[PDB]
Amino acid sequence: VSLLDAVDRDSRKAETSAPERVRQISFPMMYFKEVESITPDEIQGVRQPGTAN
Amino acid sequence: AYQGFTKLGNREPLNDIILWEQITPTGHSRKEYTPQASTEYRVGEVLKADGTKVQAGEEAQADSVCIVNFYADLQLSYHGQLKVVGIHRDAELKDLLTLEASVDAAAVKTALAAKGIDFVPTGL
Repeated sequence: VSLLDAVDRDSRKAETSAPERVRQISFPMMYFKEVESITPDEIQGVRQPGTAN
Repeated sequence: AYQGFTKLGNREPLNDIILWEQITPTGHSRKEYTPQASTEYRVGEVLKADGTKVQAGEEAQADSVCIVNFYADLQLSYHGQLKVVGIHRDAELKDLLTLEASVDAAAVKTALAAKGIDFVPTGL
């Protein structure tokens, strides 16, 4: 919006405001994945670090 | 009085010569001129493109008819406006033109007619 400007009363002139604006946008997304597995080879004959037997 | 009589002057002409006009949100037939210094303006006078009154020998340069009373000393029009206003195209007006000395009315009327301005005969 702007400021009006004075006009002569007998001239009957006038001013007008401009229209508005509209637009659109879009977004992608991020994907994450993780993988793990357990095997018996990690259990057999493995001493617990905090103990002796 | 000293001479036996005293006169306080007549009333200035009122703006009533307009009979038809292109009524528009923005003034379609009305233009505004910057007043000339020390120049008195009265309804019915003919103005050139620069606001100076038409004089003999250049009736072909008539541009518009003044419809505002302007006072030079106040530098202000009646109703207190800062500019002069005149009809410059596409209107019908009463035949009450005010012309300077030796100005040919027919030439002025023909020149204005080219702009779509018509004058209605006025009775006594």
